[PDB]
Amino acid sequence: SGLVKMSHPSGDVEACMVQVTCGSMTLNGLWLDNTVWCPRHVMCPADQLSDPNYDALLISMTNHSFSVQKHIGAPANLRVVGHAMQGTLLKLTVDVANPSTPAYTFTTVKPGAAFSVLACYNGRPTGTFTVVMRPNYTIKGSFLCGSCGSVGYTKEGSVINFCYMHQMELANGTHTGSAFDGTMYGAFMDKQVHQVQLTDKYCSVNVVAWLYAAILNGCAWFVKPNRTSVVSFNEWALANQFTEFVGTQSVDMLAVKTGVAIEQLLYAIQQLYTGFQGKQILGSTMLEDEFTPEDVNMQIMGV
Amino acid sequence: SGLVKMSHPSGDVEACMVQVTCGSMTLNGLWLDNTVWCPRHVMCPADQLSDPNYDALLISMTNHSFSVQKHIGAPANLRVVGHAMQGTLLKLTVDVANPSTPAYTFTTVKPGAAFSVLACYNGRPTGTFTVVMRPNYTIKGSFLCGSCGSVGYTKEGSVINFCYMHQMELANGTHTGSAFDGTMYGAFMDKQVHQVQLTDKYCSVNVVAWLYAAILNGCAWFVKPNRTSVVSFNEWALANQFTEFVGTQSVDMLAVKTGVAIEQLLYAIQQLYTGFQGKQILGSTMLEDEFTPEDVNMQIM
Ligand SMILES: *[C@H](O)[C@H](C[C@@H]1CCNC1=O)NC(=O)[C@H](CC(C)C)NC(=O)OCc1ccccc1
Ligand SMILES: *[C@H](O)[C@H](C[C@@H]1CCNC1=O)NC(=O)[C@H](CC(C)C)NC(=O)OCc1ccccc1
Repeated sequence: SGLVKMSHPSGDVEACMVQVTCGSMTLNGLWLDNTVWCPRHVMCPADQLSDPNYDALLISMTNHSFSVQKHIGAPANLRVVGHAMQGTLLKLTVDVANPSTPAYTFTTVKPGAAFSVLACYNGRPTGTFTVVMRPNYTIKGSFLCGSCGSVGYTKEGSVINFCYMHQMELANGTHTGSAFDGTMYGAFMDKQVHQVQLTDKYCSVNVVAWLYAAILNGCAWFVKPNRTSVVSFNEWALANQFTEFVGTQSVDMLAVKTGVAIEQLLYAIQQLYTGFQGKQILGSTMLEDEFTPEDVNMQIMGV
Repeated sequence: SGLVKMSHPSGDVEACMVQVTCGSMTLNGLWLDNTVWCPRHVMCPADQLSDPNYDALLISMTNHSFSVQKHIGAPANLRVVGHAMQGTLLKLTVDVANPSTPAYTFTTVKPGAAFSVLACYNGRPTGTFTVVMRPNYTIKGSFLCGSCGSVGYTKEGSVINFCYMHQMELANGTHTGSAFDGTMYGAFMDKQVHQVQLTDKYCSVNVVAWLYAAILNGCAWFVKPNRTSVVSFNEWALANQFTEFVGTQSVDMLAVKTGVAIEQLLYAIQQLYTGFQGKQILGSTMLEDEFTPEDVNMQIM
């Protein structure tokens, strides 16, 4: 198929990762300009994680409660000169600006969108992978104890858009974190209690992109002349655990390159949801929603 | 499952990528110490990729025929002061040693084993992904025009083991390349003609690891008391498009943590191959061979 889970090269972000230690708890931080970001439950005692009072924990801290260390590249112990709490994140101001700060922005990812993750333990990057923000605001990641503060991002040009800081593993095997405005994705809360999670959905726009990728690879058995309008598909999706389809220029590019209209694939999805009739698509017998229209454009067509 | 396709952080390898131009052909090179490695077909004009005489092309090159440029980090134009051909690769000697040269070795990767790929264009890293070397010595990569010289590697502690330099896409969707001794993986030639692709097979050790990943996540409906010896399974495997199983300490670790014997999962594979009978394993109805015993051990400790 030529489609793989492709992450951004992680070098620019590796040079920003630090270890943050507060008392007995230790995890990862992101060092940008004079600021280090990390999850606020690094303040919390390991025997108080269900019902922490983060406001009281904050009050009890000083600048000297925080130990910030960079082990990668040029090592350094960074002097914390200020501390603040924003939602589920701390902002630690340090006396040294990171000389390796890339051009960056902060942004929020939406369901169906993909981003790269740099998994870190004790301030050391250990691996990278890409995930899709699920419609229930979890990601299907690979995170163990000590991974919090691991960072997710996309890149536009030379600009890194940080969009995720890892916080938590849910009862199923999935994961969630905060955007860098400090709000948790999907109104989970960063406390060690059992929380209900929304039910997931198929990302319709991503299924469509994937079927275009099959067509680009010559696999078009599911294509028929029949069509389903976007309006009627979206009414259909609400009754069948799919997100509503919202067209983008990226999808339009796939339609023009293949001669297959979006509505034909929308009709195809309604049929394929009932069953693949034995046959498979790109080696799969189920619908796949982990590739975006941008991924198909980049990887198959170099756009 | 806690299972994703995870590649190594790429920073160390990003600092070693360069762009190598010869004539009107451009692609990527790997700059280690004073050597720049790149695919020899940089010397070949595009109209002649079908049957290149690399002996003659190399003869007609001079040091000045090659331009090597570093775009990432501190940009630099390196003087080529020697050029040599080793199998399907060129080894260019440049006047200055890469000051970012990591600790490294060269190895060859075996079928079933996973490695990370740094995909590059014009010497600029653009993506990273992980692959398993298939039994027919292809990889299911994502490569376009201009990606040759992209590099595959594993990392042991602080040592990078370079094992793959990208060369070509085959008629099906797959890709192959060279080891750093210059030999192509699996009987291919760096000539643009259609060539015989051998048949792929399932990587049984990887199916075994995946079944252990399932057990670890409480999905053990397929486990029975029945056993198939490694010997009997391997005779069966040659008949059914499976690699022969060879145990390792990594698989043994999974057998011990779960208490389920390798020979139980081999019996399971034989039944599962005929069909899952509407059942599911970690969200699939076909066997999965893309995750190694090592992946399962590390990601699901
Ligand atoms: C935060 O560093 C970290 C993330 C977890 C660790 C296990 N896998 C992860 O992704 N650990 C936490 O314990 C997190 C912090 C709460 C105060 C929000 N809590 C959590 O993930 O609870 C679920 C859980 C913990 C340990 C194992 C399995 C699930
Ligand atoms: C080197 O840049 C290139 C990588 C190919 C380009 C398309 N996708 C790839 O992975 N390798 C070649 O172009 C290779 C050169 C031979 C002398 C080894 N030829 C090749 O791969 O032909 C197949 C092909 C070419 C162009 C598009 C699709 C398939």
